[PDB]
Amino acid sequence: SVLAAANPIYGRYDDLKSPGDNIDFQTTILSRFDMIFIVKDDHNEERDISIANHVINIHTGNANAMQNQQEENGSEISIEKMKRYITYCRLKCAPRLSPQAAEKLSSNFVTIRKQLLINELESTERSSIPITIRQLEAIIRITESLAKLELSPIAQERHVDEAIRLFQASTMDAASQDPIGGTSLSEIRRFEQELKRRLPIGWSTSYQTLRREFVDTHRFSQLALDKALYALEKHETIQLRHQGQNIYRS
Amino acid sequence: DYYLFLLRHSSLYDSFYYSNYVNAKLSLWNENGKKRLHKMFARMGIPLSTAQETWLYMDHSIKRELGIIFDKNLDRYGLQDIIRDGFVRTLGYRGSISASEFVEALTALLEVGNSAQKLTNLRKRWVSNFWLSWDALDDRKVELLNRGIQLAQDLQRAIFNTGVAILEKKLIKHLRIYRLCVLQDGPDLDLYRNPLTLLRLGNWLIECCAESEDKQLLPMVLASIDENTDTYLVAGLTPRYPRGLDTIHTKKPILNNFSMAFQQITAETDAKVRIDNFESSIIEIRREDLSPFLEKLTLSGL
Repeated sequence: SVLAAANPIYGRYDDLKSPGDNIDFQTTILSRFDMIFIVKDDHNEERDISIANHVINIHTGNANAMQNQQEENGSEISIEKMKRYITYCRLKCAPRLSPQAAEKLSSNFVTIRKQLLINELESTERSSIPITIRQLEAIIRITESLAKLELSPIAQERHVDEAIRLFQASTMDAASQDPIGGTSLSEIRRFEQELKRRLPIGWSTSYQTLRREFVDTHRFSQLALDKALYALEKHETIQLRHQGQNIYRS
Repeated sequence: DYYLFLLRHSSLYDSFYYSNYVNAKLSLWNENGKKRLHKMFARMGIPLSTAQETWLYMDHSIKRELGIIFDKNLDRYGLQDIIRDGFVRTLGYRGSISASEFVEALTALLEVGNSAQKLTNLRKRWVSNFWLSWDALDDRKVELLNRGIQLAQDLQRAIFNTGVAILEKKLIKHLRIYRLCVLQDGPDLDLYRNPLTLLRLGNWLIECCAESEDKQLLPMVLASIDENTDTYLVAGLTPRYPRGLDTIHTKKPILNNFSMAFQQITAETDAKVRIDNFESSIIEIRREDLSPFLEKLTLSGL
């Protein structure tokens, strides 16, 4: 098995720049990999406070006691026992799938393929991270490993859900991570002008009415929904409440 | 036999290094102590690589000659009070053991093994450890004695590591009547919730204090902290004469008035203490209540 740690160009990921010119790897090499994790750095000062706490604790004056308690309460096990357990599990068991899991995997694969196509036809360049049959094999092997962990001679929905969750995390963090990379913008400024004039601060309107009006006009549904959700993403004038029915202008 | 920490189960170098009497006599917590120890080893003639081997595999000829070597060398450093006569028990081909080693193993096994709710849990694990030590007595079990020996080694190492830090930081405050020291912060504080471990630490400290040029015999008060309960565990310790002293100045052993002082202060003021130990010289006190209490103990007749 291959485990690789790599840095992007320009050091930091630089989300402002497109993903296509942030990763220098070709399409062939990434396809062989099947879990790619984009580890971004963030500043919110609460995770920072916690991390500073953990580091100063893990300083050798303190952690040498605390970790010992993890071997006294039975919360964590020693390294060599884990080594023996993994070799025993590798030698002993080799699970198998079930037809319901096969159907669920098929439907999930069709869904992610459709989503990739819908992103590509919008961005009109090839995706820098591909989705192919090797990824289906990847999810199958992840499920197999999950079942192998508990020595169960069969894999069921409990492991399939976890495998799909991990795959969705590792694909939404990287592939569908802002696929647009930031009619052009002319309709955007026209759109923002009218709702500001027509809709004052404090009230709300139905989504269906807005969609009807701006599909009747030249804006149409494809442009309005993205514009509406980015005005939401601006997160300074418009808020959503009560499911997707209420458009609240804070 | 000699006043040596696990002589027949640890290397001779570590035995001298951890022995409390040699520590007190030669101040091994700083560099000059180690230099004098190395000088002693060289003048004896044992190599530093040889002296760091297990007692079983260490050389037979010098094992035989150890008595004469000690007799001829220890006089210059004045450690001849380390040699005594003891008891050894041998069972067939199993090996050899001595009373001091066996009791140290038992003590360590008692120490380590395996608000109100936590206190009850501690007091019940103490009983569990006592029963484990009891079961360790019989001759059909030795895996409950090897573990005790290795745990004794570990506990003595931890006690030495904390004592060197105490004497380095000079936390021992010399009041007018009694010395005082408090372990506010440091490493491995969770171990010292045990009264016997605290007494072991205090015994080493009082030995070190006695083995100095000071000519004042003052009672010592030692305190700890467990952040889970936010309470201070306090034990009073009496002074001790140097071991190599004549019997004429041994008319009466030094008494302990700390229990009486504690009970009197608790009777005259409403402190938040809990005096329930069978040893009446050990009490539990509150963090906010410690300092005024101490003041009272200072101002009271001892």
